[PDB]
Amino acid sequence: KKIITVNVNGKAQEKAVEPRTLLIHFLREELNLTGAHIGCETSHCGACTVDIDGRSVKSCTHLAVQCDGSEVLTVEGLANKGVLHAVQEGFYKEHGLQCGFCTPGMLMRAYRFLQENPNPTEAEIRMGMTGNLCRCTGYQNIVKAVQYAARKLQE
Amino acid sequence: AKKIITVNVNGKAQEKAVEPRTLLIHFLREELNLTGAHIGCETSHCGACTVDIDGRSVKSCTHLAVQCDGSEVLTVEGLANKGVLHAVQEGFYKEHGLQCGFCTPGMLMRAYRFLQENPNPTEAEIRMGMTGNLCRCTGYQNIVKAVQYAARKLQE
Amino acid sequence: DAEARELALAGMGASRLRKEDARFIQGKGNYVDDIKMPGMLHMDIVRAPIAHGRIKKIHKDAALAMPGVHAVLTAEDLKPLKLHWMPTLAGDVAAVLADEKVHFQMQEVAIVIADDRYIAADAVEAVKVEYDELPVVIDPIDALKPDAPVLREDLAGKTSGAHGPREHHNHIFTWGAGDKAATDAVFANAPVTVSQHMYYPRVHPCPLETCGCVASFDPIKGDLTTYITSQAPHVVRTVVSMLSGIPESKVRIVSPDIGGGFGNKVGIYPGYVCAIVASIVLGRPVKWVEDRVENISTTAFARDYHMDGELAATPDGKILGLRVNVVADHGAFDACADPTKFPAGLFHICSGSYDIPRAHCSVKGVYTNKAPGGVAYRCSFRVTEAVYLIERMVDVLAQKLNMDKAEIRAKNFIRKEQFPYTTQFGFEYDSGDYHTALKKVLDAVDYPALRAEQAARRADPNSPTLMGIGLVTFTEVVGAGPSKMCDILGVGMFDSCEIRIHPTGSAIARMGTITQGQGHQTTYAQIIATELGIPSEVIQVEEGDTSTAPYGLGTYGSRSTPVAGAAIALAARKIHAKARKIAAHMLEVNENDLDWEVDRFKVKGDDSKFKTMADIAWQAYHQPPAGLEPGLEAVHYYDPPNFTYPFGIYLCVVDIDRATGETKVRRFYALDDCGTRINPMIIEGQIHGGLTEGYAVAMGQQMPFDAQGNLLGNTLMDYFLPTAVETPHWETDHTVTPSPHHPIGAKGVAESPHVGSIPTFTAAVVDAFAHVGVTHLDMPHTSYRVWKSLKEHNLAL
Amino acid sequence: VDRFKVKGDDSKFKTMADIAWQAYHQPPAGLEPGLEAVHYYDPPNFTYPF
Amino acid sequence: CEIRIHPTGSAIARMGTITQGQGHQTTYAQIIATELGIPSEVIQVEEGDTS
Amino acid sequence: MIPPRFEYHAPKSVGEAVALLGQLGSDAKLLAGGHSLLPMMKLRFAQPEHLIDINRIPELRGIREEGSTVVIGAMTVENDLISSPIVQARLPLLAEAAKLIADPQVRNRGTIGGDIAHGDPGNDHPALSIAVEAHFVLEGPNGRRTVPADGFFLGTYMTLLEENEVMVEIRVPAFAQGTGWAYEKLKRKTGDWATAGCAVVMRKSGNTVSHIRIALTNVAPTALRAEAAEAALLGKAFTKEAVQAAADAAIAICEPAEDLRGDADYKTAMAGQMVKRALNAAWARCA
Ligand SMILES: Cc1cc2nc3c(=O)[nH]c(=O)nc-3n(C[C@H](O)[C@H](O)[C@H](O)COP(=O)(O)OP(=O)(O)OC[C@H]3O[C@@H](n4cnc5c(N)ncnc54)[C@H](O)[C@@H]3O)c2cc1C
Ligand code: PCD
Ligand code: FES
Ligand code: FES
Ligand code: FES
Ligand code: FES
Repeated sequence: KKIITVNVNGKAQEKAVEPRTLLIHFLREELNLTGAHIGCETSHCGACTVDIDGRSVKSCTHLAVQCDGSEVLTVEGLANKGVLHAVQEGFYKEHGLQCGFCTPGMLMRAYRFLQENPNPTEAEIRMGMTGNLCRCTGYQNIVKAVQYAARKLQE
Repeated sequence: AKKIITVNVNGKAQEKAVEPRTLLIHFLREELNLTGAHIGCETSHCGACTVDIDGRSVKSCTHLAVQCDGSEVLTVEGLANKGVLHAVQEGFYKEHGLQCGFCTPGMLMRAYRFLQENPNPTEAEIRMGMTGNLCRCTGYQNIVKAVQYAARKLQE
Repeated sequence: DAEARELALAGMGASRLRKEDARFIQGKGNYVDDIKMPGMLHMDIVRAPIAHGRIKKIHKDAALAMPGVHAVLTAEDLKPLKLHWMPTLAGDVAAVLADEKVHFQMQEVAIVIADDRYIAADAVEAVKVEYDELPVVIDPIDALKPDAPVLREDLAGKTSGAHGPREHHNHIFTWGAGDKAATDAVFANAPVTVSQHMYYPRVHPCPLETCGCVASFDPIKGDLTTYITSQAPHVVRTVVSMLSGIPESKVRIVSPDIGGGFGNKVGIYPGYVCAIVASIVLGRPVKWVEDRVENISTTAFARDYHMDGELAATPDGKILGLRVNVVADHGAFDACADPTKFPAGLFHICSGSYDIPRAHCSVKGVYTNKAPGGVAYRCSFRVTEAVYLIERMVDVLAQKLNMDKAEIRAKNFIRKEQFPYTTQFGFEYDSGDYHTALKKVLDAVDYPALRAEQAARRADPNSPTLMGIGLVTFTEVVGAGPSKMCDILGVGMFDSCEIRIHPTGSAIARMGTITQGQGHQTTYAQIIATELGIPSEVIQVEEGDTSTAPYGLGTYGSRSTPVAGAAIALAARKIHAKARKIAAHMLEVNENDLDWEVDRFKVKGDDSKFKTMADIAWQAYHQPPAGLEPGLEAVHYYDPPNFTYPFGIYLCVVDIDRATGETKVRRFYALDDCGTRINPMIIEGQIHGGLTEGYAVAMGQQMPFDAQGNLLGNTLMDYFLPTAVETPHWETDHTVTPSPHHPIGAKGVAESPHVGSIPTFTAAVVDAFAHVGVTHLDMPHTSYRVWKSLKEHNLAL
Repeated sequence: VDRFKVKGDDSKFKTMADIAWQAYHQPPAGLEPGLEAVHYYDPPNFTYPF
Repeated sequence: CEIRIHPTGSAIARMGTITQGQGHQTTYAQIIATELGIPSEVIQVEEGDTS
Repeated sequence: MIPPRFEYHAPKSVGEAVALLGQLGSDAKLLAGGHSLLPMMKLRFAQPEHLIDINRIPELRGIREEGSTVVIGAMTVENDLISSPIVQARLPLLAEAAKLIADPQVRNRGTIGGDIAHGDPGNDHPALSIAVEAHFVLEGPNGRRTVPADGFFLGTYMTLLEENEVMVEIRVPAFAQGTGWAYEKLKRKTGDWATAGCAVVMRKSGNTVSHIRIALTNVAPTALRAEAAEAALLGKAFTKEAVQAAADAAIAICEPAEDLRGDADYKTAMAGQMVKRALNAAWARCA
C-alpha cells in the first residue's frame, strides 16, 4: 500500500491505498463522494469524470495512487457556499437532466470545457461533450444548459 | 494526546486511539457503535452503562477506555450466541422484564454476571444483587421473575 | 377449530409476549443518542448559575478560539428569527435563550456547537457570563405581595393573560369550576364541616433517558428532519413549521425509540429549538443530549399545588358539599401541558368516586424563579392532585366523625345504577361499580383483622412500631379528546389509525400516538387481530414518523387506548365491512347470508362455503367486485364523545419504626378496572411501574430550593428513585366495567397506579398517627420527616 | 383556483389553507377530523396517444 | 395515490408508481396543485417504498 | 459528565508512583478504583492535570496472614473483602459491613484503600478501621511508615497521608475467639451513604465487657471514635442503662452537617440509635 495525499475539493486527504484501486472507487467508497458514477468498464460513458490537475479525466481509468499531490474536484465541490455554479444552474434551468445518472460527469466536464472554450458554438459543444453519454435527454437540452452556463460565466 | 489501545469487545479486537479522559461508555457507544449500553446519569447510580469487564460487572461511565488496553469487554450485543438468546435475554422476554428498554442492556449484563456469582438466588438475593441498576418502567417485580427464569434455564 | 383459530390470532385479551423485546434485549433499539449522521456536530448549553438577575455580558471569544468549536450563539442570534422566545402549550411564552435576564437557575443562556460532546462541554466552561443579581421569589404566597419583585418584565402593562384577567404581576390566572353560590350555601349551614391544608410537593418524572434531539436542516433539498424525544411529534412538526417559516410538508419530525417519557417529553424545550436553529445556520446535523442534572433541573416537573380542602356533611358521613382552593406554583414561564381551555387541567374531577351534590374549586397559578412545568409524571392533567385532595379530605371527615374509612366511602360512592353519572363539576362518568370492587379488596386483605391488629398494637404503650392502614377508592378521567372541549394549541384532541392489508394477508398499521414503552406495537396489533382475523404477529405497527403516520396528538394522559384504541377498531371495521362485501361476491350470496367466525366469512347453514381474510385480501388486489376500488385498507380519525373513567381500590399497610422514623410497606393491594383488557401482561407491568413511582413520590421525592433560589438535590445523589430492594412486592387485582361509548369498551389505565397509590401511602402513614389526632402529614414521608413527626407527637422510640 | 367563494358575494370565501386548519381544529358535525384521501384506479380503457 | 393535507396547508403524496427520471416528483405535484389550489412547490411527492 | 483533559500514567511499582507524584506535584492524583475521583472530575469538582493509575501494582494487592495480623492490600476491591475466606474468618465485621457499601458494580472497582484515603465522612471504612484497630502503611520518597486508623482522619477529605505518599496496605489484628462486632447503617436506600452509622468491636468476660471500640460514621467532619462511649462499658456489666449511657456519650460528641439526609438534631439522635443497636448486636455475637 502507498500513502498518498490528495487535495479533494480543497481539502487534503492522506490515505493508504492499494495500487489497483481505481480513482472512481476511492472517491465513492473511501470518501463517500457518490456523485461520480459508473456506467461502463470500457472507458466510454464518462459518468465518472472529475477534474484532475486542471483537466477532465474519467476516474475509472486512473488509479487513486497516481493522485498523490494532485488537485481533484468532484461535483460535490462545484457549489460555492451553497450558491450553484453556472453549469449547475444551466442544467437545472434548461432541463438538462432526468434520471440524473450522467449529470455529475456532465457537470464536471462542462465546468472544464467552458474554461477551455468560453464562447462555444453548438458544434463545439456537442464535440466538447463527446466523452459523456446520456440515455435520457437526447443531448439537446444539455447543449442549451451549457450555452446558458457560458452566458452566465461571461456576465 | 490520543493513546493507541486494543480492547477486546465481545471477543473481537478493537484497535483505536482515544484521549485518556474518554469514558468507556462513550468509547463503546461513539467509537464502536455498540449503542446498547446507555447513559442515565452522571453520578454513577443508574447502572444503565453496565458492561462485563475482565469477569466483573462494571459501570462503564465510571471507567476509562484507556484502562482497558487488553481487557475482555462484554456488551449486550454479545450475549446471544449464533442467534440463540442467552438465558438472561430469554428470561427478560418471557417474563416481561422490560418496557422502554433503556435500562435493559445494563440489567442483562448485570444479570449475566450475577447468575455466575450466585446460581440459585433467593428473591432477596436477586433484588440486592441487581441493586446497582435503576428502572423507571417495570417496578422491578418482573425483572426478579426474569432473573429467576434465567437462573432456572441455566441449571437445565 | 373455532376456539383454536381464535387462540392462534393472539388478539384481544391474550397475554402474548412483546414484539418490541427482540431489538431491546439485544441492544438494537434506536434512541436519539444512538443516531449518527454525516457531518453531525454536537451542541451543549451554557446555563444560569443564579436564579434571578440581569445579563450584563456574555464572553464568546475564548470558546470560539478553542479548536473544534464551530459556533457560539446567544439570544442575539435568535432575535432576527423571532426565536429568543417561544409559545407554550399553556398560552404563555418561554425564553429559548436568556435575553435581558435569567428567570431561574440552570436556565439556557447560550449554546456552543463543537466536533463532539467532550469539546462542547469544555467550550461551555470557557464561556464566561457576567450577571447582576436580583431578589429571588421561591414562595407562591410571597410572590403575590405588593412589594414582590417583577419576574416577568416582558408582560408589564398587561391586565389579561391567556386564561383571563391578571391581578398581580406574578399572578398567572385564576380558574374555577362548579357552583360557588350553591356550595357556599351548603357550607354556611352544614352540621359537620372539616377543613385541611395540604401541599402536593414539586417532584420530577425523571425518565431514565433524558431529553435530546438530532436536528438536520438540508440546505440542498431545503427540508428539515429532526429525530427527537417527543411524545407528540406531529404537533411539534406543525409548531416547528410555523416558527421557522419552512413549509410543513418539508418538515419531518421522528420520535424513534424513547426510553420512557412519563409526561416529561410532551413539550418543546429550548434545547430542541437551539439545535434546529444551529442546524439551519450550519447547514448540517446538530445533536443535543442533556445530562441527568439538566433534565431534573430544567425540564417539566410535576405537582407543586398548595391545597385547602373542605367537606360538608351530615353526622352519618354523607357528604353534602366540597369546596377547594389552590395556589399553583408554575415557575418562571407557564409551559404547563394542558388543553388550551384548562389551565388547571381536569382538576374539577376532584368530586371523586362520590355523589357530591354541591362542589366548587378554584385554582390560582403564580410565577416564581423556577423551571416551567406542572403537568407530567402520570398526572392525567392534574388528576393526581384532584384525587389526592378528595381522598385525604374523606379521611379527615372520617376521623372527625370517628367513622371507619372504608364505610364512609361505601356510603358516598356513586352507585352502579347511577352511571352515566354527571358530577357537580359537569363530567359524565361513563361507567363504574365501586361497591363490588371495594368489597373484593377488603375481603382479600382481611380488612377487619388488620383493624383488629392495629387496635392491639395501639393498646400496648411499648409497641416498637406504629401500624397504619391506608385506603383509596378513586376515579380517573383519561382519553383527552372531545374537540369542542379539548385542543392542543388549536388542534382538536382526536387521534387516528391507518391500516393497509397486503395481497398475502398480513398488514401494516400506523397511528398518531407514540409509545415510550407501554407496548403499543404489541397491543395495537392485538386489537386489529381480533377485528380482522389476522394474527397479531404479522400486523406490523409503527408510530412517531410524521411523514408516514396519520396525524395524531401523541401519547400522554393515558389517551392511547381510549382515543387511538377507538380509531384503530373503527379503521379495522371499515376494512371488515368491505371484506364482507368482497366475500359475498366470491361466495355468490347476499352479504347477510354471511357469518363472521374468528377469521372467515361463512355462508349461514353451510360451514363448507367460506372465505378467509387471506382469500379476501388476494381478491381485493386481483379483481375488485364491480363498484369497488382495488385494494383493502382504511384510515380513521376519532374525535371521542367523552373521556373514559377507569377506577381502582387501593390498600396499603405500613409499619413505622418509632426509633428511626423509617416506614416499611408491609402490603400493597391494587385493584384496577379499565374496562375491556387488551393484554393483561402489559397492564400488570404498567401497574407495577405506576405503583413504584407512587412510592417514590410519597416516600422520598422532592425538589427543595434554598432562600437564594438554588435547586438542591437535583442529581441521583439525592433525588430519590427506588431500587429493587426498596420496592415492595405488588399485589394486583381487577374487575371489568367496560366503557359503553368506546368501540371495544376499553379504558385507559397506565396513569391509575400513579394517581391512586400516592394518597394511599399518605393515608397509611397518617393513619399510623391517627390515634393521636393527626389528620395530615405532608409528603415526602422520609425517615427524617416521619421522625420529626414521631418526635412532635411524643411517639419517638 | 384556490378558494371556495359564496355565489354573488366575492368577499365571503375560504382558502384551502383555511379549510385545512378547520379540518384539524374542529371538524363539522358528521365529519372525521383531517383532510386526506386514498384512491385505487382500475382504468376503463387504455389511452391512445398518436 | 394517497394525499394528506397538513394543518398549515401544504401536503404529502405517494403513488404506486416509481419514476426513473421522468419527473413524477414535479408533474404529480402539478396535477394535485390544480385540483386543490395548493402550490405544487409544497406538495411533496414520493414513490418506491413499499412500506 | 465530561471530565477535563488530563495525562494518564500507569507505573508498575509503588516506588515509581511516588516518583511521579514528586515530579508532577499537586497537579497529579492517584487513580485507584476511580469511584470517587472520576465522579468528582466528571462534575468538575476536581481537575487534576495528571492521573497516576495504581491498578497495575502487584504489591498493593493481596490478603495474607502474618501471624495474628491480617494484611490487606490497599487496592483490594470492595467485593473481594466480602468473598475473602481470610477476612470472613479473621475480620467478619469487614466482610459483612462491606456488603453495605454502594452496589455490586461499584464494589468491583472501589478499593478499601481508596475509601479510606478519600477521607469522606460519608465513607464506611474510616469508622470501621477505627473499631477494628487497623494500621495503614504509607510509602513516600523517604521510605515507609505505619500510622494507626485512630487519628488518621483530620478533616473532610483530609488525612494524615502526604501528597507524595501511597497507602500500600492495611494491617489489622485478627479477632480473638468470641469477639463481638456490628455495623449499623441508617440509609435512605441501598447504595447510599449513611445518615448515621456505628461500628462496634467488643469482647466479653462472663457478663462484663472486657474490650470495646466504638466508631461513628458521617456525624462530624470526620469519622469519630466514641471514647467516652467506650468508657461507659469497659469493665462494667452489660446492662440496658450502660448502653444508654454510652449512647448519650456518643450523642454528646456528634457535630453533624445539615443536608438532605437530615438536620443535626435527627443525625445526632440517629447516631445514638445506631450506637444502641450496634452494642446489642455486638454483644449478642460474643461467645
Ligand atoms: C454511587 C456510589 C455509591 C457509593 N456508596 C458508598 C457507600 O455507601 N459507602 C462508602 O464507603 N463508599 C461509597 N462509595 C465510594 C467507594 O466506596 C469510593 O469508591 C471509593 O471511595 C474512593 O475509592 P476508590 O478505590 O474508588 O478510589 P478513587 O475514586 O480513585 O479515589 C481515590 C482517592 O484517594 C486517593 N487514593 C486512592 N487510593 C490510594 C492509595 N492506595 N494511596 C494513597 N492515596 C490513594 C486518590 O488520589 C483520591 O484522592 C460510593 C461511590 C459511588 C459512585
Ligand atoms: N384496557 C386496557 C388499557 C390499556 N391497555 C394497554 O396498556 C398500555 C397502556 O395504555 P394506556 O393506559 O392507554 O396508556 P398510554 O397512552 O399508552 O400510555 C401513556 C401513559 O403511560 C405511562 N406509563 C409509561 N410506561 C412506560 N414504559 N413508559 C412511559 O413513558 C410511560 N409513561 C406513563 C404516562 S405519563 Mo403522561 O405523558 O404525565 O400524561 S400518560 C402515561 C397500552 O399498551 C394499552 O394497550 C390494555 O391492554 N387494556
Ligand atoms: S465508468 Fe464509463 S467512462 Fe468511467
Ligand atoms: S439524465 Fe439519465 S443518463 Fe443522463
Ligand atoms: S450512566 Fe448512570 S451509572 Fe453509568
Ligand atoms: S424498562 Fe424503561 S427504565 Fe427499565
